[PDB]
Amino acid sequence: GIPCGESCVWIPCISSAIGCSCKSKVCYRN
Repeated sequence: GIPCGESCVWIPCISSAIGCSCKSKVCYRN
């Protein structure tokens, strides 16, 4: 429920194993 820092407009933050969810083209966590 808190922004991670990077966006996922083009590249999703999945193949990085950061543990963030792509939402509103931006990565969020907890």
